[PDB]
Amino acid sequence: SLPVLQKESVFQSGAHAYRIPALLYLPGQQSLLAFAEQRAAELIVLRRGDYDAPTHQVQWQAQEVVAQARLDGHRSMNPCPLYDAQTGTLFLFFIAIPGQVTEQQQLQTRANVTRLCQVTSTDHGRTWSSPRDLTDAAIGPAYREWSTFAVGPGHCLQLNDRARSLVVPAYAYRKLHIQRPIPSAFCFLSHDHGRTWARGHFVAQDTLECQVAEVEQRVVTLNARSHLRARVQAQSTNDGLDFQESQLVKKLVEPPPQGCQGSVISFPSPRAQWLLYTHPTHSWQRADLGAYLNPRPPAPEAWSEPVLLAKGSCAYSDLQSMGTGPDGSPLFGCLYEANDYEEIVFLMFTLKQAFPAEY
Ligand SMILES: CC(=O)N[C@H]1[C@H](OCCCO)OC(C(=O)O)=C[C@@H]1O
Repeated sequence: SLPVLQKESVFQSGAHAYRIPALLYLPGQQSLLAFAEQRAAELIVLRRGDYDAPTHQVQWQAQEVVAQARLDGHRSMNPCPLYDAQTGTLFLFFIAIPGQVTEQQQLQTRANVTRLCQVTSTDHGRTWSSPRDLTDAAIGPAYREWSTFAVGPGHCLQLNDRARSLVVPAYAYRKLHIQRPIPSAFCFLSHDHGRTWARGHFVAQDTLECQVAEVEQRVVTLNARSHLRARVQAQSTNDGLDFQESQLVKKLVEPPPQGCQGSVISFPSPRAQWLLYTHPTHSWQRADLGAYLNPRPPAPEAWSEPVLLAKGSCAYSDLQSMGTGPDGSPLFGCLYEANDYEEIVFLMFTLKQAFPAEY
C-alpha cells in the first residue's frame, strides 16, 4: 500500500468498542481533534493531537469523554465537528436517541424520536458548553414525515460566502409510501454562525450518509452513500439549499450490502481546488481503503482510479486537509475503522506520496 508519514491506532476495542470517526484540523494550532462513538453508541470521545512537521508525526494525548455531548436518557451518535474560522468557535453536532431504542427500530417504526444537538467550545475542545437541542427549529413539521435522520458522520463545512455559512451534511428516512422509509441526503444551513438553522432540500432518493466540500463560481459538492453499486454525487450552486444535478458515479464503487460511508474534502490545487475522497475499494466487501483524486472537480468522470491506502478490513473514514506537507505537497490526515471494527486508525500522507503523477 501507499507510503505514508504515519499510521497509528488511535482508538481500540477494550472495555468499550469504537466506531464512527470524525476528524477536524485546527490550522492555527497545528493540531487535530479525533472524535468517535464510545459504544458499550452511548457517548462521544475525543483525542487531541499536536502535529510536528520536523518529525513527520502527530503526538496524541489521552482519550477524553465529551461529557456535555449528550441528552439525559439518550445515546449520542454521529459526531460531526466544524471549526468556524470567523468566530473562532468549535462546533460538535451529533444525534441523540432514547435509550429504550435501537437502530433497526429507528429505520422503520414510523415514530421519529431522534434529536439534533450541538455543543460549542471556545478553547479548542478542552471544555464544551451545554448541549442545544436544535431539532424543532432546524427541522420543523417535516419531522413527523420521517422515521429518523442523522448528520454526517464526519467533518462539516464552512463556506467562503459573505456570511461564512455553516453547512452540516445529513440525511433523513422519509415515509413516502406500503414500503419502508426511503433515505434522502440534505444539508442543514446556518448563515448566522450557528445561531439559527434551516433545512436544505433533499437530493435524489436512496442516498444516506454524506459529506460536502466547496469548490472554487462557487459550488458545493455532495458525495453520498447509496444502496446501489456506485456513489451518488450532487452539486449545489446556491450554497447547499438545492442540489439540482445528481448522478451515480460508477467510478466510485459501493460495497454489495447497504454500501459504506465515505469521506470527501477539497484542498488547494498544486497548479483553485481539487477533491480527495476515501472509501473501501473492494467490490464485494468493506475492505482495502482507497484514496481517489478529482483534479477537475466536480466533473464525475474526472474521478481517478483509487490508490491503496490500507489493505484489509476497512470501513468508515473521515478526511482533513492539513495544509502544506513536509515534501511541499498537500498534507492529509485520515481516520478510518479497521479490522472488523476493532480499532480506528490515523493515517497521514501527502499528495506527492499518494498521487506522484499529479504533483
Ligand atoms: C445512526 C446509525 O445507527 N448509524 C449507522 C449507519 O446506518 C446506515 C443506514 C442503514 O439503514 O450504518 C452503519 C454501518 O456500519 O453500516 C454504522 C452507523 O452507526
